[PDB]
Amino acid sequence: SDVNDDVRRAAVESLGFILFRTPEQCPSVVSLLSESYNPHVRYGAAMALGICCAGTGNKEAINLLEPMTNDPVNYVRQGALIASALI
Amino acid sequence: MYEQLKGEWNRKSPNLSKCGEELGRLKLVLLELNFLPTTGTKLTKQQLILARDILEIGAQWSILRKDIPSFERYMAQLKCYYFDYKEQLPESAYMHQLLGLNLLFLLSQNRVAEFHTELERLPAKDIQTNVYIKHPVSLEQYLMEGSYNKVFLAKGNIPAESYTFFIDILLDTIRDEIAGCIEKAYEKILFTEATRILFFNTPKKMTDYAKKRGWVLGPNNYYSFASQQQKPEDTTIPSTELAKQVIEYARQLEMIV
Amino acid sequence: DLYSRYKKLQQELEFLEVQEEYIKDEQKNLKK
Amino acid sequence: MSEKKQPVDEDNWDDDNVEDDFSNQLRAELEKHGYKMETS
Amino acid sequence: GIISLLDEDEPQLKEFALHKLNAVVNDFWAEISESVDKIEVLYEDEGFRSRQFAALVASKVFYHLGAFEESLNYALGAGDLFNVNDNSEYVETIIAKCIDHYTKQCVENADLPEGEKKPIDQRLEGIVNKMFQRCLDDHKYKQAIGIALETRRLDVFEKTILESNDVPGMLAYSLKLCMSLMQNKQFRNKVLRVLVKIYMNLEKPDFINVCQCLIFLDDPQAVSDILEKLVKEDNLLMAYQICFDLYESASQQF
Amino acid sequence: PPGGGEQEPPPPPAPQDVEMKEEAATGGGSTGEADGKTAAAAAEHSQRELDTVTLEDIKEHVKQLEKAVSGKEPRFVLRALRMLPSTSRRLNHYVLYKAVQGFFTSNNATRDFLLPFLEEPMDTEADLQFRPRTGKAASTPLLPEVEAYLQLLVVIFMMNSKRYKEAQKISDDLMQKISTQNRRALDLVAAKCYYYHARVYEFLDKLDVVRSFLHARLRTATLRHDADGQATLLNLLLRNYLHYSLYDQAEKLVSKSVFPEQANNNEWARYLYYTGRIKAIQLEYSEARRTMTNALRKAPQHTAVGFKQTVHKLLIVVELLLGEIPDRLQFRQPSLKRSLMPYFLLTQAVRTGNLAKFNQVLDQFGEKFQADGTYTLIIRLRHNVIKTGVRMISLSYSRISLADIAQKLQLDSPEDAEFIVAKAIRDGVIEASINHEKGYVQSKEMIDIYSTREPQLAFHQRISFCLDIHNMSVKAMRFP
Amino acid sequence: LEEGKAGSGLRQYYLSKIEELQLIVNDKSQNLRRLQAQRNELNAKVRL
Repeated sequence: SDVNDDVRRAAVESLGFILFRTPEQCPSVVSLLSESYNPHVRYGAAMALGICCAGTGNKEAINLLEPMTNDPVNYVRQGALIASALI
Repeated sequence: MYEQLKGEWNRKSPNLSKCGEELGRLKLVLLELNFLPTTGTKLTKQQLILARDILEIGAQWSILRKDIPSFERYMAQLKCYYFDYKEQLPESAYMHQLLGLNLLFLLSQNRVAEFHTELERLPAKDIQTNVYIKHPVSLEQYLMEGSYNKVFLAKGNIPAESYTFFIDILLDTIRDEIAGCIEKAYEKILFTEATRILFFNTPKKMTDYAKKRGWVLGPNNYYSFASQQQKPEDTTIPSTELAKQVIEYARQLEMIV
Repeated sequence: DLYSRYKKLQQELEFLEVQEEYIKDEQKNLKK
Repeated sequence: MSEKKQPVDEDNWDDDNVEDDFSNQLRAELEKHGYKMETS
Repeated sequence: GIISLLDEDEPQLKEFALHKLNAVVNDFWAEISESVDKIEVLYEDEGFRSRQFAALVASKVFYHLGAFEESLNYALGAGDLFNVNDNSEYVETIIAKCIDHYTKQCVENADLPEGEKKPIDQRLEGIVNKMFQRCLDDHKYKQAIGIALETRRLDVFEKTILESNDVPGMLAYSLKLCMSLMQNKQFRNKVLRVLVKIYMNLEKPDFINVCQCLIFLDDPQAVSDILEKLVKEDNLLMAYQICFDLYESASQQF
Repeated sequence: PPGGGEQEPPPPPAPQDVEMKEEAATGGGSTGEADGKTAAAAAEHSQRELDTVTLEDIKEHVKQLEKAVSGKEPRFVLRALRMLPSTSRRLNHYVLYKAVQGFFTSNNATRDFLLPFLEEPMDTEADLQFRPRTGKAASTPLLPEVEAYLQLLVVIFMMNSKRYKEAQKISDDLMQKISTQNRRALDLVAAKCYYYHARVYEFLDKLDVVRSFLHARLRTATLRHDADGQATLLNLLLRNYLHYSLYDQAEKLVSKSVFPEQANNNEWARYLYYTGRIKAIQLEYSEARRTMTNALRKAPQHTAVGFKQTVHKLLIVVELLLGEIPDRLQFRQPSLKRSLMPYFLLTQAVRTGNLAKFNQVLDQFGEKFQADGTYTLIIRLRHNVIKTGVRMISLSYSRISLADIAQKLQLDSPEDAEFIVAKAIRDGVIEASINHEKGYVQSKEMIDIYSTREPQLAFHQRISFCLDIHNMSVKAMRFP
Repeated sequence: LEEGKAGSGLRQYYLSKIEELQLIVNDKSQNLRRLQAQRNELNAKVRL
């Protein structure tokens, strides 16, 4: 509902801070939010997928971040590299 | 056990201690055995020969003593006793009269839906023979044709006794419907129209209707009040429900994607 | 196991309902 | 596709509507229809 | 034919009518619609000694219709002739609604600990513990601990974890269920502080269980009350272990 | 043997093979669907079910010697199927018993060995895991056993196969019900044996223990979820009681259970037929015919099967009691030829003002009227014939007198003509009024309906119904 | 019976209760995936 990109990032980056205990829910919501129309909703979903799952071989978060790093926009390629290194 | 089989029934029944005797006689039969499984074993059919008969004479007593909740009790208890799974139960000569007493009773209480749905149990006793069922079904036919005369001309023709409390209610359920049909936008008619709509040459009935309802005889002319409606509608007044209908459209058009 | 599953079916039911609201919520707002 | 309930189960082209309307109303249409003038 | 018998004022007749009613209720289902109204209007007669079966067949019809609260109000009001039944498809569902009704009352009353509590019938808890006595008869206390967590009650929690318990290791199993699946933080210290009751008077005190709970709780002095005892008992090989576990787990300000 | 024996080798081998493969890949397909993704609503369960009703009832009716259907019981006698080596050993057996019965003969059925073919395949280390495999292999002998129609120590083998199937049915529904739910096939499988359980009793006696058990299954169902079990179980309780020419109409009236909510477009068609019969016999005609229509117009994808013959035969009867009657013989059938003539002769004499031809046709065709299954036409038609005349006159004449309508209706009594119209106005035949002064009978006055709040109320019916058509059709399709 | 008198009073409270918690999730999975794909259609429109 909000329109500034900064709060739209910070809301969808907060997914990992609230659901890190259950990793079976973070790829459920990121996989749709990481395919929005703007990059910002796609970007903060990429940081949330990285900070939710700490060090577990997931193979789904890897599968979701692969088109995320395959993007024309430079910073959404960046955080996908950040999230891939974090997982 | 074997208590008062045929007492005061073949001649008269003015007394009332036979009621509590038959009541205690009904206490004995239910405390003998239940009628619920009823598989075979003619020994327990013998006690069902008597148990049906004591309700039959109990029903003959209730129709003799002018009792409305009793007659429907004994008949439904008899109807449960004809309702048997393994009913061999040899031929009772009063069942044709008993069903005729039920069928005219149900027609008297204005149950035309219950009238027809009862008429499924008799295969070929309606047309071939058995006036005791043929007389109510000819009577229902005469209500559907439109011949009120043929109803009361046939009132003085009874096969079994007189069916007096049945034709009294049958008089009762006709004349109010006739009175309910006439209390309309009519204003006044002479005695001769109430001699054609109704019947007999100056009975106490016109006095009965004069004390209860109106129809007051004045100078050889009755007076019926108008029972029509006079509601001055405007109908743009229920404009709120119309705007309610317009809004709930666009509610249902939107709001779910 | 009969008690352990029953809260888990609640948690999967509750996690589903916040989602299916939100995707109805987003798709309403995505039309603008 | 049978549904387990079966107890038991030319001359014109389509002329039911006229025959449901008029079945036997002296279709020669001459003898009263043309001959009222002798009666009046 | 029972309907006019229910109309006639005779107590030996009415007993025989409801004796025929509760036996045939498997077959006549909505035929007795008007009569169970006449039974229920004539239920307020306290001097009439057929009221238990009166509340029985009033319960039998409304569950068939679907009126579950009125089935449940007359299941409690029936009494012991209700309470004898345990082997049926009918009885198992209304007690399921009763445990449903009982725990949603206790969930409701756990939000107002300062009085204003709803009244509690004794017959509804009279089948709570009777079922819980059937829970102990199972030799399966995971079944018994489940209702005990749902009902929001603490002494039944303490009694299940120490009764027979083959093998006695359910103190960790209850601690995992409290830690993993939980939403409320209100009674979460209550479940924690009733675990430290059984941990402290356990036959093998005290080191690992209470200290890990009091890391999770906020007791700065109760840890020092027992760590002094760990030093006083001349035990420094595992006191060395429990203090590193306190250092690694617990954060600042503790 | 020169003519008929040479065409004995071609019929077994390939229909033995191709019918066996289709039910194998479905039963293997049902098992994987039972194991993972139990959401099998648009899966192959119903279409395999639509095969067994149609093809296996018209492909074969006998037990199929040269071990074709008779070889299914000595094939499936040694089946255990528990562990992954145990399944691979049984899959080795599935190949071997087909290869032997395909090459040579193994074990033959002589219409008497029905107890060894049903107890030992039920036994021999069989488990309660592969539940539709067990329920199908007990339901498939029930068809040729009835279709043989020999009745020589056969009813008891029907009966024990039913009771074992019911014992396997209760063992499913009570113990280990964790994501199997075979009710989608078990309802019809219960319905098929109950058709046979009715018919076998109908060869000899009545049936009431079948219905007391059917209450009991209805008692043990209907609390979980309504998943088209309760719908068919309601009809099987309803069909016999209407077939009994005594009573049980009031039992259906108080039957507050009308919520099956889905029917696979199969049950609701015939469910709306039976409740139309009951609203017709309870003298509620307007709601009767509109759902009698709704039953007939639903599924016409039927090549002269008979219920379509029977709803069409009754719908024209309830239309005659109302008064209007359209064409009915416009879709002529080779089965309709023995049914189109009496009712068309019936509606001819009704709509005309004749009586003696009507009674002659009634005297001639009463044997069919009893064989069809309605008796109330004898009382409900004599109201129609006397009111067909007054409705046509009141529709025609704007203002007719009583002395004219008495002579027009061959009545010979100018006194009850006020009484007939008073019955006509009361019963709702026509809205008129009698001026009881000299015999003026007027009629309607105004014809304006347009700006008088008529059209909007029908329009509010059209909007709210079709948006409900819309949103249901929205949700029914976005499954992926 | 140490078990037969226990499967209808205390286990049957659990088995008859989990089934509704299973079938709603089984139903609302269709209703979720309905909203999923409908969101994927409109997002494919706006991005293009």
